[PDB]
Amino acid sequence: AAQAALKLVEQEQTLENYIHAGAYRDAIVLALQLNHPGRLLNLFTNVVTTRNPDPDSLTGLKAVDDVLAKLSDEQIFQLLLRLRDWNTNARTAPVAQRVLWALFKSHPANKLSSLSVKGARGHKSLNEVLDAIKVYTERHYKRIEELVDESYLVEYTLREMDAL
Amino acid sequence: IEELIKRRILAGEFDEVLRRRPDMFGNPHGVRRGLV
Amino acid sequence: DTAEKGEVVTKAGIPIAKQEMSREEKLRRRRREKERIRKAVQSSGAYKL
Amino acid sequence: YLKFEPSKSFGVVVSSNSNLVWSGQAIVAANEEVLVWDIKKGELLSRWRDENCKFRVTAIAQSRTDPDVFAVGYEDGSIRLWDSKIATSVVSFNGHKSAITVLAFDKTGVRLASGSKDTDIIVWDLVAEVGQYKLRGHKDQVTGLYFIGFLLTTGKDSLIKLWDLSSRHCIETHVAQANGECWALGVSPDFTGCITAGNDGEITVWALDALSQSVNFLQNRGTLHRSSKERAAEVVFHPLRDYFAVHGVEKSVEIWRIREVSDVFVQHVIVRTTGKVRSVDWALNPGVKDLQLLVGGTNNLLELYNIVGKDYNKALAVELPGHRTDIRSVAISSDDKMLASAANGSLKIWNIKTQQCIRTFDCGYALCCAFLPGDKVVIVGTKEGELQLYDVASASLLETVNAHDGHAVWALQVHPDGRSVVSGGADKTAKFWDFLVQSRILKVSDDILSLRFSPDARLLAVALLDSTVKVFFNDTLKLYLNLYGHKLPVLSMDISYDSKLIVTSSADKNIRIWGLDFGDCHKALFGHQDSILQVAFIPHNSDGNGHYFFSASKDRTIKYWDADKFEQIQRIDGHHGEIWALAVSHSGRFLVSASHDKSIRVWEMAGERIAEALELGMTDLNTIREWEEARQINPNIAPPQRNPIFVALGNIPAETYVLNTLQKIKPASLHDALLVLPFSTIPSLLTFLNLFAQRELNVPLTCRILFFVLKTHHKQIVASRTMRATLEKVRANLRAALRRQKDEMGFNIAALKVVSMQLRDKSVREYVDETWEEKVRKRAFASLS
RNA sequence: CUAGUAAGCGCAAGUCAUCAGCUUGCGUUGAUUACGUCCCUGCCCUUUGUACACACCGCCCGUCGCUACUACCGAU
RNA sequence: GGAGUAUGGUCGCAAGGCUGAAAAAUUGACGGAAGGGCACCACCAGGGGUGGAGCCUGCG
Repeated sequence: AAQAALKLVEQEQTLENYIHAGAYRDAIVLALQLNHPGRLLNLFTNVVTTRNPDPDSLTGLKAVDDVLAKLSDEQIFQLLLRLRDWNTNARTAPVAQRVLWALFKSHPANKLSSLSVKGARGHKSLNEVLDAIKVYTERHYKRIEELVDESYLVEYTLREMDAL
Repeated sequence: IEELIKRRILAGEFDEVLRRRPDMFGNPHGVRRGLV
Repeated sequence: DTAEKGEVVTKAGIPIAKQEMSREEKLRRRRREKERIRKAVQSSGAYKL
Repeated sequence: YLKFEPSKSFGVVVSSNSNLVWSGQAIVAANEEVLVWDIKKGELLSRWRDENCKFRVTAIAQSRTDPDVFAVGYEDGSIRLWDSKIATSVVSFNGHKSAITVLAFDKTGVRLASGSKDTDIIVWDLVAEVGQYKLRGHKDQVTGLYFIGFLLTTGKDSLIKLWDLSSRHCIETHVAQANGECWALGVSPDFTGCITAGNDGEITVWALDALSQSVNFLQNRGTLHRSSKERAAEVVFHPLRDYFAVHGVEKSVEIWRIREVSDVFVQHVIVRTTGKVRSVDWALNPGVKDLQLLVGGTNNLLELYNIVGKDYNKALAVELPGHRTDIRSVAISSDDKMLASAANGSLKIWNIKTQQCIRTFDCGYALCCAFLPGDKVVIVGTKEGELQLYDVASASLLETVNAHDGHAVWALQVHPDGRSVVSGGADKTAKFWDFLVQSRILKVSDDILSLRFSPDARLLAVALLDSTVKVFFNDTLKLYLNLYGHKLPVLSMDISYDSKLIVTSSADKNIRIWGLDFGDCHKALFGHQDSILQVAFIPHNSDGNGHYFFSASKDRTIKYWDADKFEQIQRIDGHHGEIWALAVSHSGRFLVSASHDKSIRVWEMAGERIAEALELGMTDLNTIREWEEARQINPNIAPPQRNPIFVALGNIPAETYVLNTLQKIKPASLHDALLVLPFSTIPSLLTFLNLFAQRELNVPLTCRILFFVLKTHHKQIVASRTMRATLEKVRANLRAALRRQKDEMGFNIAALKVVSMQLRDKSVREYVDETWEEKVRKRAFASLS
């Protein structure tokens, strides 16, 4: 337990240094290793908001894209737990949307079906957490959909100012 | 009379009407009406 | 009621670990929870010496 | 109603806090004040005594590159910068909460670190005189601080911490002890190594070098162990040679040398000291090949040892200007010019105007002391039941009798006529000794705690372990009467000069005023938070005040009372360890106070808000695009020179500013403030929404407020012209953003449909049988009606 | 003091307490002026619960107390 | 005679003074900022008394 704690505080502070640096990639990977989703979410928010995205990168950082492509199944699953929470919130939803979007774009659905973790028991099992993800995504899809159906007005008005 | 008031407000009791719920009679346990 | 072990949920419903938590936020959330709660014969030698 | 003032304060060298300093002068800390002595002659050079602050100080530091200007950190958490050229605090800093523990001075002396028991660390510019900033790590209190810029520190959680100065946060951490606590910190002055002393006596040794990647500067190059398995207090390096000293609070310090790590460092010597050392300090002297170790010992002492380099010797010492273990009794002279001072192990008498010790004797223990009229000779009753007789002139012991066997003689009272003394012990007998011989003894029920004569030598009174008092007649030893009611044993007594009143002080945190005719308690009085030690009238009513008196009590308090009005007339602060003894002048002009402090003292609009924010952000965007034009023209130095409020908010972008200061407000008020905005304000808001969509964020909010603006002014927009390009920008940006969002989440729901059905197909069924009916969520929905 | 209201005008009764140096009734004529807003003054209430769909919101802040633990200091 | 009910008188206890007038707290004590609801003891439009002189119940 002693040597484990030495390692823990070492990696904890080096994580902190990564956050100070904005060392986003390694910051995320050790953030996953240290399982703390507040800071993890903050990092996700920044990396979907870099203000200078790679036009090819799914998240605006190909390094993040690579490590999520290199994720293991259990990491994926605990991530999904954090994802279902962030989808439940609707301020966090777009950031919650972008990552799974890349995450779906990364790994094949055969693997996604064949996810088998020991921590799948009761409510926190696979069908259920994905189900909740399904419903909340449906809610947001509805929201942005009708929002676009509203937004057409600016084109109408622009066409009017064209008419004058 | 100021003495009596002092005694009661320290040893807090009043003879107030309270807000008795309208549904003690039918909901004698007063369940919440939502999820269970 | 469905929270993780080392972590607690927010009123917003956001997962935060108590370890990743800061002390300041710890104090303030203690204050918020409490706010809601409130809303609900010896020796003479020892003696002289 | 003459109030009393602390006129003198002395009898003391270094208190039990740390931070000795050397300059051939020794800079130590008294209780409140900080005083400097010479070590060759025991005369104190001066004192640094601040009339404003009365907190004890525990942190003392010398400015490098500039002596004669010195920083001190008190118990409250204040900082005072003094001079030695003139005994003046030049500045004070009041930034912490409690008990400044560690101090630090810059290499140039322009910068000062203050670490406290209140666990926060505050740095101080020393020419701007400001709390510069405040480094916030350290789950518990700091035990060490050092400057490199850079900062290294250790905290009681065994946590070592490297901060930057320019970038205010830490970069390195390690633990010294996994389960233990780092107590002391030692730095190579050439910045090569650091040693952490932790509570097992474990001295972990570390090598040090002088950001996106793995930064590593410190290395635990090992650990060592001293002989003493105590909590190490401090580790002090040689400023010049290759030596250092480890100690806890003990009668020993282990001096080790510098050449694996145990090979690198071996113990040079181990100095046994006469007392438990509080703090060590270095001294080098000009012209010697030796090591001047200046230790300040907890038992109120200074010691100087010489260490040879390739044995210790007790070279110099300071003990005479104060007692050593704990002061217990006092007897000030009948002429009130000198006083006897009785401590465990020692008796020193002192002249009051010099406030300086004249004579010294060794005792074993001192319970109680009293000179004899004429002040030629003095008497001490002592813990072993015994009684010792000295004189002040030849400075010798005259006599010694075994008053009691081992029954500590608690009380001693010279007769008012001055031909006898009486002695009360931890036995059941109060004996009477006419000078001497034993005139007469007194058998009672319990062990006697205190007693006194009557000033007219006509009565006496005793105060027993049974929480009671037995007043007896002086001539024959008959019961005058008895006193009760004190729940805990009465600790002291005092009666009036005309023998008309008594104050009786007990450990039940109160006193009683008795009338001495039938002994009616004129007033019981709780007036002290703790156990009142002693009480004292003034003898002389010549001033017209003889029924005034004094109470010394365990909460470090003295209190001045009048019996006749039964009222508190004064409160006397000034000591900080618990007071033990006190005495009043025969004339009553002043009084002396002896404490466990080991001192004796002598006492004589909403939308408008977003409108201005919009305006500010427009200015921000203007100077930013202009700075862009500048840096595009040439990569010369070009400051964007944003607003002080932006740079106070940490160089946040204008879009972040306006979105935050909009998102703060509630929805209904948002609707109305957005309504109340005027039309000049409109297109700048449009540009902000354009920026929002281009760097998309809170896109439902943005669309929402957009549509509100358009509908509430659908005519004026199609009246204007300059909207047109801006509206095309927002059209393209918003349409693309919405498309991006929707397409992504639609991909999401699509793939989720896929994986859910595939999961169902994984989980269909395995066995095939006749019972297929094994082939669903449900919810509750209580409804009251 | 904001609608048969301010006010005007008389007529009567004289009710077990009060009230003829007046009380209380009944009728008569009957307007202006805001009828909104929390800006000033305040007062109350939110920041917990007490119901779920859509919808939205998204962890208020301060100084201390009490509690468990940790270690420190100094007497007996 | 029994059962109740009252009523008064009797009797025993209560009826022996370390004493001499002037807390509870894992739940508590106290703020502060924002936001709402209100009010001729708030804002705003006005109106109308008393307060000037004489008469006098009342109150001090």
